[PDB]
Amino acid sequence: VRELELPATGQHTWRFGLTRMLLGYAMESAQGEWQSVLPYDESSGLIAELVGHLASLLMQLNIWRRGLAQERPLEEWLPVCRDMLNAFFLPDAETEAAMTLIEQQWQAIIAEGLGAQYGDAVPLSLLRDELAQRLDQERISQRFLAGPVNICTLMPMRSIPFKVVCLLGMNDGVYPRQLAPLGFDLMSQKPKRGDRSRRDDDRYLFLEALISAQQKLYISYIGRSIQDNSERFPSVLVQELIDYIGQSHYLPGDEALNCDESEARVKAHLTCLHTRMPFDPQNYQPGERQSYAREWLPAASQAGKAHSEFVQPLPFTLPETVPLETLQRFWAHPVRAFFQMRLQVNFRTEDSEIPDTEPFILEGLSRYQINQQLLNALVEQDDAERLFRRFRAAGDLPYGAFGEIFWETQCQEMQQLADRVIACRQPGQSMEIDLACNGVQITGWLPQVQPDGLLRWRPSLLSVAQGMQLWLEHLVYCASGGNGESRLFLRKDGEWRFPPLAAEQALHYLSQLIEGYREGMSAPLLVLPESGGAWLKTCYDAQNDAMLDDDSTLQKARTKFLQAYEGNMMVRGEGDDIWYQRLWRQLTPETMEAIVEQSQRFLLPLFRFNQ
Amino acid sequence: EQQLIEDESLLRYQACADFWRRHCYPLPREIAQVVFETWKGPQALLRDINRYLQGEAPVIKAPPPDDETLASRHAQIVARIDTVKQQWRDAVGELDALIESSGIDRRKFNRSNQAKWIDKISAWAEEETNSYQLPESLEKFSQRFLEDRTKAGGETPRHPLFEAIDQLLAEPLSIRDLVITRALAEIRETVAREKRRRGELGFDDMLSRLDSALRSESGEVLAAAIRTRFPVAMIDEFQDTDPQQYRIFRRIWHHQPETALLLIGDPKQAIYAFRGADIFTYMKARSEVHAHYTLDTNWRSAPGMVNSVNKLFSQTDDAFMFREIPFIPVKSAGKNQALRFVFKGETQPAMKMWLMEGESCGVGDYQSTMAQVCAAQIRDWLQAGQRGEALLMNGDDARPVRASDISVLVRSRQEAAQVRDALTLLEIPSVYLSNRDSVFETLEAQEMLWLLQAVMTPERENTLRSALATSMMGLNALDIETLNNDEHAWDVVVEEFDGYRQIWRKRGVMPMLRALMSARNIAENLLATAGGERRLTDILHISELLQEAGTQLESEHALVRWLSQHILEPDSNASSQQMRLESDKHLVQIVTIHKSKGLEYPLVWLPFITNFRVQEQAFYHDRHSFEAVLDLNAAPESVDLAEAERLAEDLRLLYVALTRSVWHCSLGVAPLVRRRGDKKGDTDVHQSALGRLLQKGEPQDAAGLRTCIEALCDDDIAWQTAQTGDNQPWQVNDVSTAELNAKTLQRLPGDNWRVTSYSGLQQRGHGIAQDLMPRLDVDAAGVASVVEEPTLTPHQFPRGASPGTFLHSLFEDLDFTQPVDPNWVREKLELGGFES
Amino acid sequence: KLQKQLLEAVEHKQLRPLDVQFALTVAGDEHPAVTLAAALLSHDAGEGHVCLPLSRLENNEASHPLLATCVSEIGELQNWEECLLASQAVSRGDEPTPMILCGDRLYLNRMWCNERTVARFFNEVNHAIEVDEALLAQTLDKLFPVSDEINWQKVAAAVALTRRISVISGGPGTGKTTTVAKLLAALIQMADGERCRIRLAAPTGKAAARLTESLGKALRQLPLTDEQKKRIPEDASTLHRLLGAQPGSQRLRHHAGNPLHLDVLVVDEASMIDLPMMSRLIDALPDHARVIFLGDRDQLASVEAGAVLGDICAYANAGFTAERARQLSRLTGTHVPAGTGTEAASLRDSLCLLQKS
Amino acid sequence: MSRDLVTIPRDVWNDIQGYIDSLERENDSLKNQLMEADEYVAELEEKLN
Amino acid sequence: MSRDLVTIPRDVWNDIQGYIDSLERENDSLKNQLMEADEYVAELEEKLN
Repeated sequence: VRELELPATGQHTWRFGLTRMLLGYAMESAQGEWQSVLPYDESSGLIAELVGHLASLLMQLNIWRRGLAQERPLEEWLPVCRDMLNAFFLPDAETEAAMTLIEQQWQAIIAEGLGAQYGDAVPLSLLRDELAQRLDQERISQRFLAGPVNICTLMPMRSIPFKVVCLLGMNDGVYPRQLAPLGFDLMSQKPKRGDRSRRDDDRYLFLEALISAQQKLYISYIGRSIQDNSERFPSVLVQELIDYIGQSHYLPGDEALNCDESEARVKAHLTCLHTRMPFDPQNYQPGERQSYAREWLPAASQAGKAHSEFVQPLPFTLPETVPLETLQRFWAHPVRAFFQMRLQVNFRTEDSEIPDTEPFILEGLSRYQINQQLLNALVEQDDAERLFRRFRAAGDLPYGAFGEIFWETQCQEMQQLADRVIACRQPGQSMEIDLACNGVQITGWLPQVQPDGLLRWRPSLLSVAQGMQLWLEHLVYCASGGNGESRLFLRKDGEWRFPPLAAEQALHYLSQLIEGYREGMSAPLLVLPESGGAWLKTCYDAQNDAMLDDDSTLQKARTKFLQAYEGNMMVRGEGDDIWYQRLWRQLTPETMEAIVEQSQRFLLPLFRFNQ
Repeated sequence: EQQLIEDESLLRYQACADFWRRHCYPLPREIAQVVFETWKGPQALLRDINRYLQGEAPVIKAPPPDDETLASRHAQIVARIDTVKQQWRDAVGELDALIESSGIDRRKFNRSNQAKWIDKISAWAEEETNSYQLPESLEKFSQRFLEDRTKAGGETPRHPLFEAIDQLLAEPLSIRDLVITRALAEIRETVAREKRRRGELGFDDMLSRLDSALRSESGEVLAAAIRTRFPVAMIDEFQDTDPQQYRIFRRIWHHQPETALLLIGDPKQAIYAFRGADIFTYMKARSEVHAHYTLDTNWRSAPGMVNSVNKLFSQTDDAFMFREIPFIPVKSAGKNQALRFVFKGETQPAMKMWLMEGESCGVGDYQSTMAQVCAAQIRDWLQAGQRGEALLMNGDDARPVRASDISVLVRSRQEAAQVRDALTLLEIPSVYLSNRDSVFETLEAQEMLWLLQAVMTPERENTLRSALATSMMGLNALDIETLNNDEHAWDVVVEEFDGYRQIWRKRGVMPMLRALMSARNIAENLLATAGGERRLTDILHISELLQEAGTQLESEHALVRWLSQHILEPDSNASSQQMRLESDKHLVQIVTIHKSKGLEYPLVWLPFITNFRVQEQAFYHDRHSFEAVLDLNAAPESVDLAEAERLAEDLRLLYVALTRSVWHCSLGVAPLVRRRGDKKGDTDVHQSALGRLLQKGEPQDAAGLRTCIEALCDDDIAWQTAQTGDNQPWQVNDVSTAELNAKTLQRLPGDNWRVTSYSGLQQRGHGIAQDLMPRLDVDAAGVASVVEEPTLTPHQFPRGASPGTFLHSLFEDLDFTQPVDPNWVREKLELGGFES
Repeated sequence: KLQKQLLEAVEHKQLRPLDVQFALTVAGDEHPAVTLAAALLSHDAGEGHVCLPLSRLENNEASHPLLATCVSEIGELQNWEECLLASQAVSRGDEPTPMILCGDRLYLNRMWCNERTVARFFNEVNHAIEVDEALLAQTLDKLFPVSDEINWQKVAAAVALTRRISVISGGPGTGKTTTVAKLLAALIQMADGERCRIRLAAPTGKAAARLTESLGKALRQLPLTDEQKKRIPEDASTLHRLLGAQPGSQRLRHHAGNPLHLDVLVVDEASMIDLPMMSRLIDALPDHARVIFLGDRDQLASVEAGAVLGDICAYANAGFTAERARQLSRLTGTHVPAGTGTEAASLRDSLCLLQKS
Repeated sequence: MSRDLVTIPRDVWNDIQGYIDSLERENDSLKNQLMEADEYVAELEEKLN
Repeated sequence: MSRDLVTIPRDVWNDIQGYIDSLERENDSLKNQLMEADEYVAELEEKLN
């Protein structure tokens, strides 16, 4: 890093990561940072052996990059290449040939250098470029006449008789291949008999290929561009050939016509324009260009079935026991829960690309986890400096003053948030929940239950999904049997509050929740936590406990519903999601009405009991 | 000897990150606060200067001094704020008394409101000056504000502190311009240094190097040699030129004897400003040359079509709002005098404009209504063509109006989609043509990436089940549930994907995709599905590109990484990534205005020609100097010139779109308002290119627009109100399909004849090792551990193919009769690379 | 220079690459003896041993070949402990460090945490359960007909019921499964009205199915009521499945935050329970759960490196305490022998050995 | 690339337009009310002084 | 709800969101100003009486 003329942060490097993973193998992450590095929990156990192997690889690279940097005389560069091949590669039967070729080219370069007795120092880049050029110059022709069909380029002075001679890539500007003189070549300025130029070489290779064809000659070129359907022209040699063929010969029955019309008719008879796509039906017709590939025959016959709708009704039976975490994860996103749980389909890449540079800002889950940990540390009045040093040892925070500013702002916000949580916090204990609703047993754990009620704090903006989760927890708590009030604090002064409810009413509502889960497991529920939430908030009157049917109220509700669905430029919106896009490409007022009905049915008690 | 690179975006981002690391890291917290307030990260900073990094560097108005640093600017701003605060702290008592004494209407300036402001300013003054942010009440306490609210004929309050606030609030305080200039310079230098170190070149770099060489002292001999190389130079498409290109062309051919410089162009058709082409360069070139020639004959369109355009562009003195771009009326060809379009037995005018009803109209409603009307009119044209009532007539000859004749021109890709949907509602097939698109943006690229990730690892259930659920495969949820319930079918599918991976490893990428599509009938079901032809063409193009890329890659996983990298960030300027034509059939063509340049169409439809867009960035060209000027302060005086250039570009685009029509051109016009403040307020049609020509650059209302349209109308130009057409689909008679059968091979070609060697005949494991080295010692293979040698005995000599080849080469050239020479063996060992 | 010898030892497969990389990264700047000790400790952790005694570091007739080779580099050290304490890598547990020098032994942080957890669990976490002695005596008399002589199975059941955590030691074919069946039958009869949840676990599925079949055959021998029959556990599962071990990562489903939903736990063949699995099982258990372990002291899996039951049953040879001897005499209605001396009360009182086959 | 077009039910699109007109009317009413308030507060002030 | 569906470009949809959001901010601003005016006139009346 210092050699690259960049500030040495001492983190986000291979050495740093290796030390981190080895400290993780040695020490648990819960202990803390040893010499300002946080151990990595994942690299532990037998699998941790892999880490060692990885280190060995780096141990080799750092060794060679130091040695290759210095410039040495030509004589010293001889043992290097070979020593570099055995150290990095385990050669197999097929690899030894390429390794021998590399060693031979390297030896030849250094021998040609030593032949002139060059004693000055030579950098590595020179030999590297020389090797890269000589590797490109060399070509392989060992299977020219092996017995299969020969496919190669036009080589000068090589003319062999063949029964069928085909030519491809004869477009204008591609052939003849052009090579320009250096510009200071005295021979190029004054031509003389016996001089050789690549242009004349190719112009004579074309005649050699013309006269070498014993039985059949084939010529092909690109006449039309595949992208723009624009006309392209062939090479000048093919043009002269077709012009001579047209002028020399005439088609039968064209004697009456003049020379130009006969020439045009003859040139039109030999040019065959093929289709643009292989599945074109014109190819599969009796004629000269009938294809032998029956692979595209079904596509050409246009005999196929259109893609049916992905969603289909599925028979589902509720098990006797259902965990509480299952219900929470389902009610988190039912539309997604249908694909993720019932079909076990996860639209994610198996491997995620590593970020190219160190993090300069924190967004998404990386910021949310840090905010949650800071809030949990501030609610219990724990030292924030220790958590800051822990995050610094982890390396998530930005370097220098930027990380300090981020941490200061987050600490201010989380302190403002936790000031409310500290006031209404009492010591409690987690109690096991075992319940039976409509023949289904639910088992779970509720953390930090206090005699006052249920207290939860999350560093996120106010949303109806948090309200649904808190309502599920409150129903479980009341049905288990207890007197308490549910309170959930969120970011920017948001609060979800539920009063104590009777056991029978709690069972009644949890029965509806379980029925909703059962319906969602069969077919994808059309329940939107946020859009339907805004629709209900606009329609439902808190004072009168009734749903307003005024036309202006309905218009405002539809406006807010579409706003929460599509979203602004800044907020993607609830409608934008892979799972929602998989259901329908575009919105339908029938789908809209069904979503409104189901979301109202499932979310009405949330706004009814909210205080 | 040098190499060429197509894309430099990664180099730009790396240089920006390096500049950020170098500059922002050593900054103290007090300055880092402002730096973070201005930009969140290096990518946000690159997002601002990415436009200026490409191409020639633009001149910056009022450049900061080179010696100035960020800390010095911070200290200067802090000193200014401190002076203002110190003046306020002393003047916190006389202002109250002075305000009462001053004769200013208190209705504007409420005592209670004044008390709130006084307290807010006092609180701000007391606080330490950590940041540049200032209170709103300082604006209310400015001398100019007081002079505005003060009643006439009375004493005006005047204190030194009030004067200081006006001077301060006159210009915003920030550090953006200095950092922007330093970042531009540093990133340009770093990218140039990196490309010089690697030795690679770029298309812009070639022009830059040629210009810098010509401007240098060695430029004279270079220009002389180039001029001796080419005596006459003809530059086509001169309207789209850059300053560097014109500088080069002038350097070589200005005032040179026995040389010719023919610059052929059209100023009215300069619509490539986004690529970097400068019209002001053409304007500067026009003044320097004193010979101007024009072509006064139009050979493409009908006489009425030419007359309509000539009348439309002759309303104002300066149609193109520029004095250097005059409009000269052109004639019509004598052969084209007989051309006419006849609909239902009645001749139609050359230019027809559709006007939408209403006093004011939104953008979206206007676009929807015009798309519907255009679809209805195209359907009516197609039906009249099939019945034969509508014809295109040259002299006595008449031909029916087919689907290939009609064409619709749109400015953006999103619009094009709306017109395509509007045509699809009427069951009219259409094909979209564009110049700026990438196949990696399509969903097919993501689905192909998922399929490749699944094939690479078929053992993992999650990835394979995710790839099976893709829309490309064509499997519903019922099949997925059936496959999840049964382990046997799942194992069969896993074995199938393992065979696909074997085919990928052995034959290649596309040979695997071919078998995958053939086994599951992907192409058949895609062509059966509506709109699947575009998806199939995209899949085939992506397969070809994947084959080309995997040809030049080390491993198979490298191809998946390359595809993912191309998917994450796609390039639209690349010609290879451009989307191919959807279909070769004769259909209704939707082509962008930029691509339609240089082409002719019989019937042209412009549904959204009225819609316009205002630009906010303050980047313009000096009218006198003809040089590109960027204003970092973003003063309104520069935004006005930028808006003027934008309007001129819109006028040029309108001319290019209008000139395309051979027989008939239809335009959709309507009173368009961005934001309606008041109903009596004028419409924003004047800002549009067509509206400026219709209203002569004068803002008016919907009635005024309709009256101007009525006044403009003549035999050539007619107008009709736009109403939604009957939503009836275009009925096309069915066509019979003949039976299609592919040929079969009665004889199978035999691979019996071959040239073989003993090693290939016996040893199969060697593979292509014999091809690489013809004389390789293939007898010995499978090297073992030769780490250490205790006594360096011949048995401990390194074993393998290369040591065996070395041993053979030793005996090849050795002289048997003479005794062995130690120096010769030492030299052979040194050349081979072994230890001494 | 020590790095070259470590690489040479790696080439000869004397030491794993992971051990040498760990030693180089941790004790690179420290004394070469510290690096060699760290490498040997990593090798021993790879083998499976819990700790490395400092006596093994000292040159001996039987020792690692690398230690003899590096003797010149290390030279002579009067005290290994004093030199290690000075190093940053080794500490006594006051500060977080990769290696911990406990007494005469060297531990890894994870291994030391597991050892401390197991010790603290066996010492103090266990809490005695006081129940009615008359009902228990009647149930045991119904279970065991012969009351004239002291029965080891009755004492094992009494110890397992009176203590939360307990271990019933005995050889194969000595009637361990019958004793567990009697214990469960008595526990069910103790609390009929209250909800009872009995869970069964085993390190291997083979032993799990064997335990299920044997427990079924032993429980169908004695008649029980319908409600008592309902409490009988249905089947057992693998210990990895019980904790919900993810196939990819090492994280567990039933971690310390999420306790298991069980009241009584039985773990058959506890000899195959190594230290990490025991330390991970301890955390998942709640405070109201009583656990019983099955196995033998002389089994090879108990004396293998990393095991727990071998060192736990080692103190069972001393016998019960003086007070617990009288308590079990009052419970079982016989004369229970008392062990001589007092070494560990909570550990010796939770153990029982079945000497009848 | 499928986010180019947004599809809304015709009744829903009309409601959005209606909501905007009502907001404009409310804005205009608030403007006049504020003007009336400022005009009243100026007369009261003059009486006090 | 009418069966008819209206198509709008993605860029076109934004402006309406910004416009409606801007009107709400202006509305909220109008409300606070009106409350301050009402509070100020009432306070002056009490001082006058």
